[PDB]
Amino acid sequence: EVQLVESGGGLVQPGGSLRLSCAASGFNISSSSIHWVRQAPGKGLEWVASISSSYGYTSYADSVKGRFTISADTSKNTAYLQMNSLRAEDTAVYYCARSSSVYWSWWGYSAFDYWGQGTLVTVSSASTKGPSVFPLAPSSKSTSGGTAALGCLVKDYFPEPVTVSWNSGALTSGVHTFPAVLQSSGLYSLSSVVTVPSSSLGTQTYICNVNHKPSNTKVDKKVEPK
Amino acid sequence: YSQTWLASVVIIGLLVGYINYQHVYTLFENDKHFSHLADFEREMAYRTEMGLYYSYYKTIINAPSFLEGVQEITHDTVTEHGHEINTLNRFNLYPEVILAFLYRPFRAFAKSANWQIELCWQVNRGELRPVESCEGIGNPHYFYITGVFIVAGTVASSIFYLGVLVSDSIFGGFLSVLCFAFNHGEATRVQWTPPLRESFAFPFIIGHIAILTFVIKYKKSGHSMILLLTSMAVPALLFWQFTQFAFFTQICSIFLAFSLDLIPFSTAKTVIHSHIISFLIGFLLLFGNEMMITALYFPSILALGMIIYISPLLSNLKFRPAYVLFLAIIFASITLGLKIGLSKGLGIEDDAHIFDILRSKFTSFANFHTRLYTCSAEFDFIQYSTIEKLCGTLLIPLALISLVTFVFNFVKNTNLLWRNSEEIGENGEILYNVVQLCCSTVMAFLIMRLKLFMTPHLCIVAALFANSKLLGGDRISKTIRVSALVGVIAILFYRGIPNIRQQLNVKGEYSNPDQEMLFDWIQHNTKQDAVFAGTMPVMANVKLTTLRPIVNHPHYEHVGIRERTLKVYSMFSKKPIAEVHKIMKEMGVNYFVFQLMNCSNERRPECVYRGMWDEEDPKNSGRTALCDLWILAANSKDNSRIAPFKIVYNANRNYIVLKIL
Amino acid sequence: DIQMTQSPSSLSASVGDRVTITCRASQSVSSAVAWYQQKPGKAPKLLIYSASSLYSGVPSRFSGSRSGTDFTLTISSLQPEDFATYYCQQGASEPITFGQGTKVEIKRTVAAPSVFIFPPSDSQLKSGTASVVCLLNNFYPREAKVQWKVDNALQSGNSQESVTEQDSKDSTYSLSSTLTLSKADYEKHKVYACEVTHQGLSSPVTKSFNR
Amino acid sequence: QVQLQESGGGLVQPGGSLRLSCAASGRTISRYAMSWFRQAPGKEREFVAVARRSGDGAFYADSVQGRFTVSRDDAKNTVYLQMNSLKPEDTAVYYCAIDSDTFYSGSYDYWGQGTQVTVS
Ligand SMILES: CC(C)=CCC/C(C)=C/CC/C(C)=C/CC/C(C)=C\CC[C@H](C)CCOP(=O)(O)O[C@@H]1O[C@H](CO)[C@@H](O)[C@H](O)[C@@H]1O
Repeated sequence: EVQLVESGGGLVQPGGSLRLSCAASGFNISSSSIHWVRQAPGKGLEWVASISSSYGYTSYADSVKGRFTISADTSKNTAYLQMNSLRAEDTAVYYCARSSSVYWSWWGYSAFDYWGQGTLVTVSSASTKGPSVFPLAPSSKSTSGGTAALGCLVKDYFPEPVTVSWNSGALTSGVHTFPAVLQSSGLYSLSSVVTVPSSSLGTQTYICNVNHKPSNTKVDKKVEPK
Repeated sequence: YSQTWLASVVIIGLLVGYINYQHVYTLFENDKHFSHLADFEREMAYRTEMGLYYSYYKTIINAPSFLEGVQEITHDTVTEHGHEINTLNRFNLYPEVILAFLYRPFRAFAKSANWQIELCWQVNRGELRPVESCEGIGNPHYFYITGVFIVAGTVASSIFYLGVLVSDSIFGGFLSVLCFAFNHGEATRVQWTPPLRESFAFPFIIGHIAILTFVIKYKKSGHSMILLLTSMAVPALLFWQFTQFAFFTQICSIFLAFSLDLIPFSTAKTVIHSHIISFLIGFLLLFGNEMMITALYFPSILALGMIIYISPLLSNLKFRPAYVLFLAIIFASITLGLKIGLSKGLGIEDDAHIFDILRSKFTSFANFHTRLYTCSAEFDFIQYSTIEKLCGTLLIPLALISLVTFVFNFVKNTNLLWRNSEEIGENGEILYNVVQLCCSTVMAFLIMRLKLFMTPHLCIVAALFANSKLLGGDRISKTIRVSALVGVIAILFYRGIPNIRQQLNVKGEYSNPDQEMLFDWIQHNTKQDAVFAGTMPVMANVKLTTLRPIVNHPHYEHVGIRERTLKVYSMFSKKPIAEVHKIMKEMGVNYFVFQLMNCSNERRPECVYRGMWDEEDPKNSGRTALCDLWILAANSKDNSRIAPFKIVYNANRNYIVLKIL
Repeated sequence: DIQMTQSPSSLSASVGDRVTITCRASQSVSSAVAWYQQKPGKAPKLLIYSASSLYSGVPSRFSGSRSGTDFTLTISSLQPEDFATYYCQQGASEPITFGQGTKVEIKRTVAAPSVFIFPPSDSQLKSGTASVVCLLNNFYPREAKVQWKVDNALQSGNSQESVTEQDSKDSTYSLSSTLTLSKADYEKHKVYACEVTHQGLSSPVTKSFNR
Repeated sequence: QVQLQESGGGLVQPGGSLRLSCAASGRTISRYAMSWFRQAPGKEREFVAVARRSGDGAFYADSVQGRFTVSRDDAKNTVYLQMNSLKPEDTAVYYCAIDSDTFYSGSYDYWGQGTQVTVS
């Protein structure tokens, strides 16, 4: 069946270059146009570039004009985007979409009916490092004997994938994880807070285990009531 | 200031028009000296077809009444002996009819009122008999010439106004009329040749262009604009038949603007309705001429009207190249199909001479008619001397700079691939005039003589250098823009003053006595109903003065006379005497007048009668050329070898008159 | 060069309720508009093309309309799986422009936020800087507010905000505010306050602690 | 610069319905939001309902869901509340509160005299 598959993403130092591929299975390319679309983290969709391979027509977004080059070869039924001088604002998920050929546009392009699965590209001059975990015990002056919340804060880790669990996941009620936030120094910081029950927070020293596959870190911190 | 600008523009337009009229009239006086010529010597001054066109004016004014004179013109039986022809729609004698109509009542009123509009005195020519040369408005020649020059003095006004429109500042109008003034010699020739048809028609053509640019620029429409466009499209069509092919290259320019979304719907509808109405009136007034149809001007009107009316059905089209290509295909297909559906269809057989002399320029196809027209030095390619002269005054470099500026601006301020049908692209008159200049330039480069169209558009485009929107904007500042617009004007005067000097320091020759003596012999020793045949240049002069019926004239393209010219010029071929005598007797002529240098072979070969009569008469090749017989008969003063022909007239071995037995 | 503007930047409705999202084009793209929906973490999927023509295979409860340059997407019988972000596209020019987006969430009764304040841990005093956190849980609707001040001191450019997606159980929200100060500035006034203003709470809730 | 006046009042009875209105003078309502609060002994400063600008969606408190309806008129610049199936545990003072924040953060400063009602 017809499908688009993206590959070639990853991590690039700012100002570097990256070439990412879109392979089409099923429909033969050069019978249609293919476009690239950007989803920046937390933003909307943005259009990047377009190529019609029959007679080699390419179009670019004024933002990326002069930095990106879209080129398709019908031999392997693939399209390539070569993007150079990547800035820090080019970190995003890139999608490959299929539309009608420009020569048969005639009343405008058709809607993008088939999309790729998306490839993530991150432009960051920072290196990769393990996270630092700190505890957070409930204040003794508030919610004394009532609602009790215990937290674990993870800071200065890279890259994004980092999983926080409590007592090997046995605790699931009132456990909330917050999306990581990228701050000035270039490292992410998030938190995991669990609404501990009453009765002196269960008189149990909870364990927060943080797993970071890129750094292969399995730090387990112990949090106990103040 | 909103009104002081308009008043100044109008006043300057009128003043430049008057100055141009005075300049042409002065150049004409210097060239010919009508001041001290007898009324029969000015007629001799009018050369080959200028004499054919003025003789009908003379016929109408001399006739007992306007109606009887016009009836004699429409039922003319002496221009082409053997047929009754309509010379009004055949030669386009509407200027002569109008001028004669105005002259007869004017002279009648002046004579009775005791007004002395004509004053003249005896002038002594010396050896020849003294004559009487008359001057004043009441003189027929000055009435005709004043009409022609009054009409042709408004070309300067039209060019000034077009410069002001296409640039939107007076400095542009000044640039355009100053480019016209310094290239006056290469832009017009009315000062030598008043009676020619283009002298009457071109002013109206360029006035129509001006009104069209005004209508396009301001998005005008309505019935008033239709009246304005028709009042200039009708007279230009009644005068100069080739007006039509001008108005076809105008339509091809409007289409190419409409297809770029630069002209609204209602404005385009006004334009095409005015064209339709003007064509209907011009076809009616020209006695249903069949050459009107099967031209490219009727099919063009219909094709453009169809494209304009199927425009709203194509609103949803967004890809501009497809839209432009579809409209172009429709336009070209309709024009070609309609033209061939009447020429080759209903059986109108439009003359194919214009395509016959174009296919000879690039191909080896010769034909007698093409060599007769191509070797004229006036239907040849534009000479490099003209290009060098136009580049010398800086009219081509300036126009080229303006054209490049316009193209860069147009490309950088438009969406080339994608079109919106709800918005008008702006700057439509400038693109109309640029495309007009590019159709005028190709015509002028192929057939010289058609630079009367080329040069005034070069001036109008050069006026585009004063457009603040182009070549800058609000960043240039007023002081800098004005400072560089007087520098250009000062460098135009530097290289343009000598042109005016060399144009005002030229004087013409004092005719030749041979033709007058020949006409004296014709008048004294020939009966009033004799029929003359000879070379085309001399026939129109024999008809204008001596009032003799003739069998061939210089305006020969129309059917039934394109075949008499080959019979007439067979005398210069290698046919036997018997063949030529039978031909001449069958045509019913009595005398054959020609010149001894017509039979003089080298010049450029295949551009002399001897060479021409060897490419389409190979059977007769190897026979003694008839011209040798003529020269020996003239020298020996005996009608021995030429059996039935007599050398009735032979003076100073220039003009020879043979008599048909 | 042509901008698409979606009106309801955030829409909240429950199952079985009619929903309408509107898109406005500055220019006059005739009918080349399309509507997509995206669920978090997955690529978009075409719903409507040409502003009226339902794409094959999608549920028939979606409808499109056009009037002038105002385009409309309508959902009649809202269902649990119809909770995503809806995007508007124009394809009548070269720079293909999308819409800013619309998010449709689950409507529910207003819930009073619960706030807590936590100071830096023991290890925060050895790294040279420490971070204070304000945790808010179980509040509706989406929009809220959190403020940081030390001894009635304004703040700007130092607060880090994290917001979680709508809870799948009670359809609530949680926020976390972080304020980090260096050791040199950590030894300042020992009293730190955290104020939160919520539409469901007329009086802002303030939590203070001593250093 | 602005003020709010609440109509209604009187002694309500079980099984009845309430038709109250709050009128704003000196300021508009379409630009800003509008909220409805209750003040009662033991549990006061309790949120009741909120409407934002025109009817794009109104939020009701958990304990007041299904018995409150709120509408707004710009021409009269008023907010009308309709209540049905009154219960004896609604004895309090109603306040029609206007926020000074355009972002809907809940910046309420003016309360007004409200309308005090008791059951039984
Ligand atoms: C691509 C672009 C961007 C532009 C240009 C493309 C284009 C439109 C091209 C083609 C132009 C063209 C070569 C046209 C026809 C001109 C012609 C070949 C012949 C008529 C000669 C004069 C102009 C009138 C002559 O007519 P006129 O009334 O002035 O005088 C009498 O013409 C009779 C013969 O036509 C004679 O029988 C008689 O002796 C007189 O000479």
